[PDB]
Amino acid sequence: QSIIAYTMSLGAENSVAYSNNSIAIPTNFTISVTTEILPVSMTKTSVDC
Amino acid sequence: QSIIAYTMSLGAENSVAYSNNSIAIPTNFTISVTTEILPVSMTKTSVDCTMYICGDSTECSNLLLQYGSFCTQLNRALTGIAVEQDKNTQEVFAQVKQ
Amino acid sequence: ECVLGQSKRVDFCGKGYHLMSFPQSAPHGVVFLHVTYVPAQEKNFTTAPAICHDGKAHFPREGVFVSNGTHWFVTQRNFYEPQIITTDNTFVSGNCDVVIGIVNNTVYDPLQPELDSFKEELDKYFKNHTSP
Amino acid sequence: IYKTPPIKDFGGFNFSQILPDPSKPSKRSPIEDLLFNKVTLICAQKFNGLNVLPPLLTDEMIAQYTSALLAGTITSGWTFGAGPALQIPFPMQMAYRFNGIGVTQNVLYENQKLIANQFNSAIGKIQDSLSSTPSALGKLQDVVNQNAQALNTLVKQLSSNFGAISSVLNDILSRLDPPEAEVQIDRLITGRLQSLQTYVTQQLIRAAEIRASANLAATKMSECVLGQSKRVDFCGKGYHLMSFPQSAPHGVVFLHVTYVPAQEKNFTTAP
Amino acid sequence: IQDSLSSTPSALGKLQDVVNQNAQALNTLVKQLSSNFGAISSVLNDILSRLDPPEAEVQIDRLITGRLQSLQTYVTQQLIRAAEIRASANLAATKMS
Amino acid sequence: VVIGIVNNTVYDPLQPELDSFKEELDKYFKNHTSP
Ligand SMILES: *[C@@H]1O[C@H](CO)[C@@H](O[C@@H]2O[C@H](CO)[C@@H](O[C@@H]3O[C@H](CO)[C@@H](O)[C@H](O)[C@@H]3O)[C@H](O)[C@H]2NC(C)=O)[C@H](O)[C@H]1NC(C)=O
Ligand SMILES: *[C@@H]1O[C@H](CO)[C@@H](O[C@@H]2O[C@H](CO)[C@@H](O[C@@H]3O[C@H](CO)[C@@H](O)[C@H](O)[C@@H]3O)[C@H](O)[C@H]2NC(C)=O)[C@H](O)[C@H]1NC(C)=O
Ligand SMILES: *[C@@H]1O[C@H](CO)[C@@H](O[C@@H]2O[C@H](CO)[C@@H](O[C@@H]3O[C@H](CO)[C@@H](O)[C@H](O)[C@@H]3O)[C@H](O)[C@H]2NC(C)=O)[C@H](O)[C@H]1NC(C)=O
Ligand SMILES: *[C@@H]1O[C@H](CO)[C@@H](O[C@@H]2O[C@H](CO)[C@@H](O[C@@H]3O[C@H](CO)[C@@H](O)[C@H](O)[C@@H]3O)[C@H](O)[C@H]2NC(C)=O)[C@H](O)[C@H]1NC(C)=O
Ligand SMILES: *[C@@H]1O[C@H](CO)[C@@H](O[C@@H]2O[C@H](CO)[C@@H](O[C@@H]3O[C@H](CO)[C@@H](O)[C@H](O)[C@@H]3O)[C@H](O)[C@H]2NC(C)=O)[C@H](O)[C@H]1NC(C)=O
Ligand SMILES: *[C@@H]1O[C@H](CO)[C@@H](O[C@@H]2O[C@H](CO)[C@@H](O[C@@H]3O[C@H](CO)[C@@H](O)[C@H](O)[C@@H]3O)[C@H](O)[C@H]2NC(C)=O)[C@H](O)[C@H]1NC(C)=O
Ligand SMILES: *[C@@H]1O[C@H](CO)[C@@H](O[C@@H]2O[C@H](CO)[C@@H](O)[C@H](O)[C@H]2NC(C)=O)[C@H](O)[C@H]1NC(C)=O
Ligand SMILES: *[C@@H]1O[C@H](CO)[C@@H](O[C@@H]2O[C@H](CO)[C@@H](O)[C@H](O)[C@H]2NC(C)=O)[C@H](O)[C@H]1NC(C)=O
Ligand SMILES: *[C@@H]1O[C@H](CO)[C@@H](O[C@@H]2O[C@H](CO)[C@@H](O)[C@H](O)[C@H]2NC(C)=O)[C@H](O)[C@H]1NC(C)=O
Ligand SMILES: *[C@@H]1O[C@H](CO)[C@@H](O[C@@H]2O[C@H](CO)[C@@H](O)[C@H](O)[C@H]2NC(C)=O)[C@H](O)[C@H]1NC(C)=O
Ligand SMILES: *[C@@H]1O[C@H](CO)[C@@H](O[C@@H]2O[C@H](CO)[C@@H](O)[C@H](O)[C@H]2NC(C)=O)[C@H](O)[C@H]1NC(C)=O
Repeated sequence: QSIIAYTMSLGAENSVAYSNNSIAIPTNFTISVTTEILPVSMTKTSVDC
Repeated sequence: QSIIAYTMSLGAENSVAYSNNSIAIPTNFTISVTTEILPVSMTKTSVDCTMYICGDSTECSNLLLQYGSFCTQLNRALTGIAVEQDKNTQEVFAQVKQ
Repeated sequence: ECVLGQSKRVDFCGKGYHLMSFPQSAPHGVVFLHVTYVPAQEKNFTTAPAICHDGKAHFPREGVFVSNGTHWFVTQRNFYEPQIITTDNTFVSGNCDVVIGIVNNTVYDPLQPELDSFKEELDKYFKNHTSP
Repeated sequence: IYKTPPIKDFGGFNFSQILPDPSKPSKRSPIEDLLFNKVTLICAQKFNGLNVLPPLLTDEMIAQYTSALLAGTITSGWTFGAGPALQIPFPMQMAYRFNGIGVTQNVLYENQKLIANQFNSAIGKIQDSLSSTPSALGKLQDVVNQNAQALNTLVKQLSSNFGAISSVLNDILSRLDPPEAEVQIDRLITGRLQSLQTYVTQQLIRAAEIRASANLAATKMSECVLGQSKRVDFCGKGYHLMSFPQSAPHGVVFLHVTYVPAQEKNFTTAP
Repeated sequence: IQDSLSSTPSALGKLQDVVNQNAQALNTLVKQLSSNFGAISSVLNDILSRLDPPEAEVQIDRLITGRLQSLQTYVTQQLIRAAEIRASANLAATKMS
Repeated sequence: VVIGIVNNTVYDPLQPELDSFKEELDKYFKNHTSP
């Protein structure tokens, strides 16, 4: 185990085949549930000089 | 040639013909391209406290300690800004996964 | 919102109706190129809210009734392309005594010529078949 | 700039309450007039460097702009935003709006008189609604009150002495010799500079807040008046139909005309 | 979803800092009370009882200036953070609606 | 005028119904030939 430095990755390359006479259509689907968090209020305060 | 001060004009007045049994329809069309420009990031920055106010001296190194921890306070805010810039550009240009 | 999809919000992806867009980088900035669609030269016509033929009224499924002065047709809103007023273009609802400003004309069923031709063929067959 | 036609027949719809009044000496409508009447020590500010610079766009110009927008909306629907203005009778425009909601347009043609009467009565109510409560426009009086209070606080805080012998520097100048006074003037200068720093910071923050509000108002104007928005509870409450803008001192007022079902009957269903 | 909220602790980080930073700021204020601000000693009662009153006014003025400056700094910080939170809350309300 | 069109017959749903009706009518005509 050690610490390592490197140029980070941009992602995974995935080329897509393109043509002037062909199309792609799905056949199955799936349902997903995602979570997102939003702050709303901060703590009140008051000072006596 | 000289300079003139006058009252504003909002443009060319153009009324429209209105009736209860007539409309207008276009037959031809045009395709256009419009440019928009938006800022994203500002240059990161960092500042040293003692070396700026009294760099390369010794009496100031004694005097400043009396006042408090301003030099520790400022760097936290500047660090927050520095991280925020990276967060901004990551948010803008990383909407795609492959 | 203006790149990965097509947005209906007005002026949010360029003036006019929105079609698509492209991004471009710039020093500490982004430049968007919005490709959009705008209506060109126009001509005016004479309209009518509805039409009544058999005591009942017809309303367009999509589009509007138009008339150059002699006959009536159905048109898409943003492109002039007159079409003969058939059955499929309109739907009926109620009689024509309620709508204010209705106008008179005929409606031509697209399938009536088919059945009429079949009836004509039946008449021809009867004429041929009477003799034997 | 678009101009309303001299004739005002719109198939039973009445717009007198919002169009400009040629009779009044000012070119403004009644609602704008009530709002202008609704919203409302100085000779020390102009004697201590404090000043107010008059705005560029005078309010008559704003009224002209709003009248142009209203006339365009009335006589063009929404195509005057996307491109060339194309006229269309008002009844068919409302039919297209009802079709956009999701209700077939015949329902408008059958019940035109009812909808026209409801429209006129609903607009008639709002004049009384504004004239009754005096706290409706608090969001507009708030900014003026806060700005005046802050500036007056500055000119009041000018009075302190910041530890010097006297609160007015002319006293020290005419009371001691220079090389001793150069000590007392320093404290006054430092304190007053601190006061200016704080005031400017407060003003910057408030200006940022107002800019955010102005951008929201611009988006609302673009996406409500110039067209029709499917976003829920953005252009009014309920199902959105159309909108009308009006001016007001350092503000803007929106009247969203919206649609909502009233009576319900239940039945047995089958998928 | 349950597993995620029971496994990834940092997923709630956006709701943690809004607390922690707050506390940190306030704590700094209290520590600024221990500062000297260029006087004889930070304890007010000490110099109050250890000197005659024709010149201690200078010491008191020093302390007053320093403490008001620090407290004003804290107020400005709170104002800016409150503006940011207001923007976030408006976005959340729109997303809800 | 369109680019890339391809050849195929378009099925007309009314055509089989009219074919059945025509065949039934011609059956009835063949029945009526005797009288
Ligand atoms: C579309 O994708 C779904 C999700 O994979 C497919 O449903 C899945 O179908 C498989 C095979 O029919 C199921 O596996 C079976 O599980 C039962 C136990 O319930 C087991 O006894 C069988 O031997 C087999 O392993 C799988 O459970 C099921 N998914 C779920 C969530 O129930 C679906 O078939 C796909 N549709 C098409 C048209 O391909
Ligand atoms: C809709 O608008 C377009 C754009 O104006 C029209 O296309 C234009 O058609 C005219 C006449 O065919 C073209 O004029 C020609 O110009 C060439 C030189 O470029 C000249 O040598 C020819 O003798 C002729 O004058 C014009 O170029 C063409 N516009 C473009 C951009 O190619 C179109 O006809 C309009 N259609 C309708 C239905 O309104
Ligand atoms: C308004 O629209 C109507 C409908 O298109 C126009 O009437 C049409 O006019 C054309 C040209 O005059 C007719 O076509 C010609 O018909 C004659 C029949 O004598 C034939 O010999 C020609 O070879 C050619 O086909 C067309 O029949 C006629 N429409 C109908 C239903 O009869 C009318 O001209 C338009 N008016 C205006 C001011 O735009
Ligand atoms: C559209 O076509 C209809 C025919 O379906 C036209 O209706 C005709 O209207 C006239 C005058 O309104 C009728 O003459 C008078 O009608 C009244 C009753 O409305 C009757 O009491 C009088 O004795 C006299 O007959 C005419 O009879 C009527 N035709 C039919 C067949 O009922 C209509 O005028 C056309 N134009 C529109 C609706 O703009
Ligand atoms: C849908 O709702 C509207 C609005 O309430 C209904 O129209 C209103 O119906 C009431 C009674 O049913 C009317 O009140 C009566 O008005 C007459 C004068 O017109 C008055 O003499 C009576 O004493 C009573 O106050 C009300 O006027 C009427 N609204 C309008 C604009 O005429 C409508 O009936 C409802 N639709 C259905 C199918 O029930
Ligand atoms: C779809 O089918 C049509 C015909 O049903 C094809 O059009 C025909 O294309 C051929 C060329 O491959 C040509 O046929 C020739 O016609 C001339 C007369 O012009 C004749 O002398 C030759 O012996 C030969 O039959 C002609 O361009 C055209 N003919 C017709 C009647 O349309 C079309 O190419 C087919 N397209 C596809 C994608 O299958
Ligand atoms: C189309 O709209 C115009 C209104 O712009 C109608 O009237 C024309 O108005 C312009 C200017 O107001 C005049 O220069 C034209 O001479 C007018 N037209 C005529 C025929 O006099 C015009 O009538 C409308 N088109 C139709 C077919 O009614
Ligand atoms: C459109 O407006 C015109 C002008 O107001 C109307 O024409 C007149 O309508 C009244 C009552 O409908 C008749 O008494 C007049 O005789 C009409 N004028 C002429 C010259 O005949 C027209 O009816 C309106 N059309 C619609 C659909 O509202
Ligand atoms: C639109 O509504 C206004 C408001 O009532 C109408 O103004 C009335 O005008 C008549 C004269 O025609 C006066 O006697 C009334 O006192 C006015 N009402 C007021 C002042 O509240 C106006 O006539 C209406 N316009 C249409 C076309 O119906
Ligand atoms: C149809 O709707 C009515 C009300 O609009 C329902 O009436 C309910 O009746 C029960 C029993 O008296 C009450 O406890 C409820 O409070 C009533 N509903 C309301 C909204 O007050 C009725 O049950 C519904 N029936 C069907 C078949 O949908
Ligand atoms: C689509 O691409 C294909 C492949 O390049 C082409 O289709 C045919 O290409 C052959 C040459 O290989 C030509 O002889 C045919 O005429 C082409 N058919 C058609 C219908 O064009 C062509 O480049 C493209 N086809 C299009 C655009 O229709």
